Amino acid sequence: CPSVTPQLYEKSHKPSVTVGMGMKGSAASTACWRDQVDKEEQLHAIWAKRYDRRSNA
Amino acid sequence: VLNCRPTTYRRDYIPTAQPNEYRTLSHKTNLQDMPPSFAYSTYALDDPRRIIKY
Amino acid sequence: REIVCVQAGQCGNQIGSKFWEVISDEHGVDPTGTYQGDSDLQLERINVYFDEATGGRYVPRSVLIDLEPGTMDSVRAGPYGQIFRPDNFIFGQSGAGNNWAKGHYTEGAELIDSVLDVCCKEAESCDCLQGFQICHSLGGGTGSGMGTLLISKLREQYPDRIMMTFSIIPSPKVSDTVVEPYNTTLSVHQLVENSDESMCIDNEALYDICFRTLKLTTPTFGDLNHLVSAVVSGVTCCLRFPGQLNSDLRKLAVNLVPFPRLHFFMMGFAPLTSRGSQQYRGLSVPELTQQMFDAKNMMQAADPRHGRYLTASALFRGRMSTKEVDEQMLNVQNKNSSYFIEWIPNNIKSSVCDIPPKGLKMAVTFIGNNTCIQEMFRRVGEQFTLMFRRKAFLHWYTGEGMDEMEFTEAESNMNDLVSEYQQYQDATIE
Amino acid sequence: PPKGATGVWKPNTFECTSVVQSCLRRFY
Amino acid sequence: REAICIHIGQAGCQVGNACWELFCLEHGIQPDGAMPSDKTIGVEDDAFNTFFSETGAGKHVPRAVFLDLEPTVVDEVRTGTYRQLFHPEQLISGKEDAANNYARGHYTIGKEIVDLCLDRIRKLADNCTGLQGFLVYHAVGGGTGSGLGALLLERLSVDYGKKSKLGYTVYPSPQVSTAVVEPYNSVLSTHSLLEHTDVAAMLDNEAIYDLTRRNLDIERPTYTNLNRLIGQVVSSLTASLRFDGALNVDLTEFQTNLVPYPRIHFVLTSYAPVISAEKAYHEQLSVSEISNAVFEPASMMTKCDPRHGKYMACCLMYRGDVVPKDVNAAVATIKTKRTIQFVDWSPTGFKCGINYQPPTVVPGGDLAKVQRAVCMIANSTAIAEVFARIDHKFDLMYSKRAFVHWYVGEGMEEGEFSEAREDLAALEKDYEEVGAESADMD
Amino acid sequence: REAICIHIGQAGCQVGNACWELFCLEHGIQPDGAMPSDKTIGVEDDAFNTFFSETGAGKHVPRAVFLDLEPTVVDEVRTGTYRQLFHPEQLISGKEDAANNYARGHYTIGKEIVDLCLDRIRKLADNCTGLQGFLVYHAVGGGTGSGLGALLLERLSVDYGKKSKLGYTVYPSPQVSTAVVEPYNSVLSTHSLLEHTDVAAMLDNEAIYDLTRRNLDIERPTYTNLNRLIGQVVSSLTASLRFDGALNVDLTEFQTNLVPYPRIHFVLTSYAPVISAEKAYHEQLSVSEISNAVFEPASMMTKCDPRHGKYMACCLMYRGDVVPKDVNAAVATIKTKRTIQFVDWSPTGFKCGINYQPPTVVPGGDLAKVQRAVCMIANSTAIAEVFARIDHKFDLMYSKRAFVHWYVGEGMEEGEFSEAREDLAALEKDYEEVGAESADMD
Amino acid sequence: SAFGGLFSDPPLVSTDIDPKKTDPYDKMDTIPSRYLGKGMSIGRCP
Ligand SMILES: Nc1nc2c(ncn2[C@@H]2O[C@H](COP(=O)(O)OP(=O)(O)OP(=O)(O)O)[C@@H](O)[C@H]2O)c(=O)[nH]1
Ligand SMILES: Nc1nc2c(ncn2[C@@H]2O[C@H](COP(=O)(O)OP(=O)(O)OP(=O)(O)O)[C@@H](O)[C@H]2O)c(=O)[nH]1
Ligand SMILES: Nc1nc2c(ncn2[C@@H]2O[C@H](COP(=O)(O)OP(=O)(O)O)[C@@H](O)[C@H]2O)c(=O)[nH]1
Ligand SMILES: [Mg+2]
Ligand SMILES: [Mg+2]
Repeated sequence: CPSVTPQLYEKSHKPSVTVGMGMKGSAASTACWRDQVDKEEQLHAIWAKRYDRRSNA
Repeated sequence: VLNCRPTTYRRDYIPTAQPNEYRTLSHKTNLQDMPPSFAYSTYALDDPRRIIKY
Repeated sequence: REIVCVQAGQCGNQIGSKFWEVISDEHGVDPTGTYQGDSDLQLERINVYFDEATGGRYVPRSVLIDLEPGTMDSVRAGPYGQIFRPDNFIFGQSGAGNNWAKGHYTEGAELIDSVLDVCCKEAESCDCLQGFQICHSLGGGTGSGMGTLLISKLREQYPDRIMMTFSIIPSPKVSDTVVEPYNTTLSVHQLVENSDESMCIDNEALYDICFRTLKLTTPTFGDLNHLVSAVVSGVTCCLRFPGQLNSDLRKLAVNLVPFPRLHFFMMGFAPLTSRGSQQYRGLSVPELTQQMFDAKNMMQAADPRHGRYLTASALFRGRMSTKEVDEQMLNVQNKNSSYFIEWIPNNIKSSVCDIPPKGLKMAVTFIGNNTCIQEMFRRVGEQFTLMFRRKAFLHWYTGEGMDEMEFTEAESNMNDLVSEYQQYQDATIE
Repeated sequence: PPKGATGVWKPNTFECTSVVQSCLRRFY
Repeated sequence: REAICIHIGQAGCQVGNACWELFCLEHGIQPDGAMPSDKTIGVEDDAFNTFFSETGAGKHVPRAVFLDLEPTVVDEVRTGTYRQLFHPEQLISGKEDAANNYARGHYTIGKEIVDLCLDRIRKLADNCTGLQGFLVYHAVGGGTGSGLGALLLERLSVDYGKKSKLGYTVYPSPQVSTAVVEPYNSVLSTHSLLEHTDVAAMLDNEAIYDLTRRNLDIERPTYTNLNRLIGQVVSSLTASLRFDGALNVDLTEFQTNLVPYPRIHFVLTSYAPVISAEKAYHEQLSVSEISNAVFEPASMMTKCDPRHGKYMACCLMYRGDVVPKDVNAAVATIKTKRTIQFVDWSPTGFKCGINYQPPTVVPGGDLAKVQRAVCMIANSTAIAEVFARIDHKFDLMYSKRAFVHWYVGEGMEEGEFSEAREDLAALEKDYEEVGAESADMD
Repeated sequence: REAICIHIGQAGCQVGNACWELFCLEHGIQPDGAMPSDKTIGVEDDAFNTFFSETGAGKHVPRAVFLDLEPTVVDEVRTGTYRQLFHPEQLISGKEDAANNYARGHYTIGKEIVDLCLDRIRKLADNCTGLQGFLVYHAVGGGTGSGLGALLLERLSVDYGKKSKLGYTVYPSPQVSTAVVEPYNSVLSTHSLLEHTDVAAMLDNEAIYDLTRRNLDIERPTYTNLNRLIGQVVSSLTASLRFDGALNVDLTEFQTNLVPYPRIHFVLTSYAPVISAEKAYHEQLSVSEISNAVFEPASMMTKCDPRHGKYMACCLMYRGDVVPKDVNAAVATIKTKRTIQFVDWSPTGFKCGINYQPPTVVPGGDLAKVQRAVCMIANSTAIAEVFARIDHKFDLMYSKRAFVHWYVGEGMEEGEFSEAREDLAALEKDYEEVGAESADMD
Repeated sequence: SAFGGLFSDPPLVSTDIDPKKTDPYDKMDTIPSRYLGKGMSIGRCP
């Protein structure tokens, strides 16, 4: 192998199935990452609405 | 006695369906008076959730 | 899924005229041809029997053929006669003379090309063609000869479709013509090869239905043709209205015929009951099934108690529960178990349709495939052999040109049909 | 007949309805 | 997250009408013109995503196809007030039926329509990001259901591969019957479904009619009642994907827990608080009563008696106000009973699920309102008796080739009957061998 | 900046009417060539300059000539609604038609009218400062379109030299036909078109009829629908010259990127959101769905199947609200598919363009309104099948000299048929050789 | 033909009869080399 680290190079070419945390270039990974960031924003919004009433001031 | 005759689907699942809401209608009925509806949606363009505040 | 009708001979033209009146009434078509109905369910399947003419009009998909125009002038003079397309009336210049060979070989070959041209022209216009429907008597002359000629030609041209025939057959006692056995035997020989399904009616059975069940004081041919139009319009009802368990002519044929030669069936219609009597009848599924198996309501002279049912079908019209139909058909199969062929685990097919015939709250039509029809064929073979052994009237047919071997072949084929019915009647599991 | 497939002429077809259909209003 | 529904033939479309009516009413999907004009839940939540996709303008559309060879039933869906929902491409209808012939559906007519169905399913599958299975509804007694169902599952199994396929199937009742050729179609269908399905749910119409006569008070039931019961069962199984709960269960967990060997995938289904409104106000309905109820044969939706066999696995789904301690007490009481038996090689026979959403009530419906319900799917050797009776009826008819000429005319070799009959005989032998104790002399 | 349009014959003039209707409606020029007198946006942008020149009083006039040998169609333009838009010298008409004879157009009748056409094109080219190509619309099936189109392209190619010439051509459909002598005219046209054209776009009426039946819901289409679709495609290709964008594409870049070898310049064209109003309101139309759409054969406007060949290059033009990251993800997903194949000597098969001006909606049109669209031109070896069927029809007719006496009477040698057929045989062999997988690398 | 009314059925890219030419839904693809591995180990000062 031309790489200094052989294990990383070998693991890179092994095919993968997880399309979760944004790693792929396909459309599914992008859509899922967008869903995750939207969900995080919504959850923070609701929690701030229900506990932190003095944030905007 | 036999003037009204429904079929089973219309009698069970969609009983309140008037004759004016089916695909086949006469050619001399007005269309402007009928409200527009061409899809199914949770809200009727309701302001509580569609508006984004800022 | 459209049916094309052909009406042949006097009996066929009169029954057809009454049939098109009944169908036009059920779909709300005015005698001028204008649609005047009051629900889309009537219009949404009108294509099955009618073609659409410009600006509202409907024309009925039927061909009328006869050798003397007297009947054609009578039907054209009738109350709905105007609806028929003028170019669809075909007639010759000399009568059938009540002779099968002249009607089949001499005037048949002269007219047949124009009827086949019209029937092919009408069939090829359809986007998807279902079977043809033909009404004729088997005892006559032009009905038997030209009907079977046309049946053979349509079977050559459209072998992949279904072929259905409605046929009237001679009573054993009430003959209207002396030479009935020859015409009937030759016609049954032609039909058993060409047809896919054939329905048979005895005028004697209709007379007994009218007198015993309807108690009519002075019945007329309009009543018999109305009973026939009622059963004919009932068989096609699942093709043209919604229902909880749809059915079709091809589905009926595949479930009713165990072997290709066993395609002759008896018919019945249940809510028949005489005027005046305060008893209503037909107000629940047990009443219809009990009347349905009563021999008073069956359209053949043979009685089921002398034979066994291979298969049966019931088509129900009306709003009703499937349990009453299913449990009634199970109870009838269990209680009368000796009359059902044992190597088939369930002999009755049921079907339910939402739209009843006009003026009845509910109705059912019954079709039965029973081996007792073999007694009728034996009767026809006996009368044919009595006449043929003595050359009773053969010179007319031989003068037209028939070889005697056609008569001996048709007799042998009919005798083999009787043998096949008898062997399947007495078969056992062993 | 010109040594062909019989002196019979097959008439044409009028309409050909498709598989998928529209759900917009339809008039008599 | 996503699931795609495929409806085939008459039973599958009629059950589909009830299913989509129920899922719409549970989520709150209504006509866009018809404003609610009343108090509603009013909470923007992702639960619809399992069954709906958004166009961005906020219209909802469902993840379903309707497949039929005769036009009447699909033309009936195109004419109602439910036309506004489905995308018109989803409603596919042919010209003529398969006439109760499996050979006609599989070889002659379904072969023309099958490529449109696969293209539509691909267009649906491209608009998903976590598809976890297909739900299929069909009956194996009819011609198009058997032939096109087999052909479509074969093509799906080659194209989509590992993805799970759960079927809800209406089988021919053991003595109530509607058509003569039902045994031939059911045997030939079962041959294809054995190789190409991950879980098969078993239904018998005679059991659902008996259940509606005994528990509900209906003297004259009709197909709409049976289809509403099926819709409730499907809603209970899919609720685990759509709402919050104490113990969730993903659709892959059913396949991992219920199927011990790859051929042993035919399962029985039952539902507990099937009760009428007049009885509902006379009785409390605690967890232990409904847990005891699900094991009585009067509660089952398939006509088989489990006392003549052994359970291999049970999956119990509880929905509504239930607490895990009561489920544990109920399961320990069931485990004590002597008339409930498990094969000795399956010691931990139960899997539990607990979901908070109670079952919905439909305005024209016949079920009562209840705070909790339980639904069960179980694997048992008793199912071998249903196949033995179908094979005996097939043997009676096939000894004289009673109807074979239709099938031979539509394109099938006579040899195919014997192959299918031997494969179902081998499935019967598998159920005889698997249930035999591996006792060893010592 | 400038482009000159030359319209020849009946199909080319009728398609030109739709094209100029569309270009007027996109810029906002009234049918009489005057800008809206009541509109005061103030930013009198230069975008019209690609297609219009100003006199000085503010009237607009378009950079086009209409050429025909029969008067009827040009008199229809002279008496129609756009009478005042065109300069009367631009509308050139002869006395009698070429009667489906290529020989009549090329040798006998077009030779008198051709010098007026060259004088008008010179008068247009003198009023330009950055001419960058000719757009030509014609059909190769008719006599005047074939003969005068070939003669005029030859003269333009000698006089103007390096300037690019792009042709939009309607080829004879594989089973749809309008005249008996179409194969002879198409072979003789393609012989001249091979040497004197830089890119040739192929159209088949049978494909646009199929597209209008399947995607749109039109039961009885007519030529105006096809001409509006062609006009939309031409507007999409020329949009890159007229409006701002992220990745512009000059007409010379198309020619540089799409043609690998000087004879391999015949390209396929497709358009994505061909959709009806009822389907358009039931579905969202994101970038990945329309990218998957442009590759389905149901979208093409030429009757050929690309699975029997290999793609060499694709040029994808996106117009409307699209973001480059979505284009990159879509193209990588298309490249991943196994039923889409590129020749192994062309590893980087795609060129992209992204423009912000969305497609215009025409008042009487049949397309829905959409926020974005994509148009594709691609080079593929499948086109060799299109030439083989025309050559087979030529061989069938030419074996008996079925109609040659008309051509020989109007002035053409019999040798020209064999020469042209041998040149098309060589073009078929070129497409066989370029598509052969080279095994020298392994 | 099968669709009805069309001149000819359009070819299909998604699916195929031949199992060795059809297009599987679950493409089994490659992970980028960046998001794997450990990375540099960096120490603070106590
Ligand atoms: N539960 C239930 N069973 C049904 C329903 N409709 C039909 N069945 C049963 O299913 C069997 C008939 O199968 P069908 O669905 O009619 O067959 P098909 O799919 O229409 O096949 P074709 O007749 O060729 O069109 C019988 O046992 C019926 O009792 C229904 O709506 N609900
Ligand atoms: N798309 C499209 N094709 C057309 C149109 N008009 C004609 N065609 C096609 O083009 C071919 C006929 O070419 P024409 O334009 O009529 O030939 P021409 O240029 O008039 O030549 P002459 O007959 O000698 O005057 C046929 O294939 C027609 O189908 C049109 O308006 N649109
Ligand atoms: N049911 C019924 N039977 C009829 C009718 N007209 C004639 N028949 C019977 O048909 C047989 C006569 O056949 P016919 O039609 O005269 O033969 P044709 O001379 O060839 O037309 C006899 O049994 C008649 O009773 C009719 O209108 N209705
Ligand atoms: Mg059916
Ligand atoms: Mg011309």
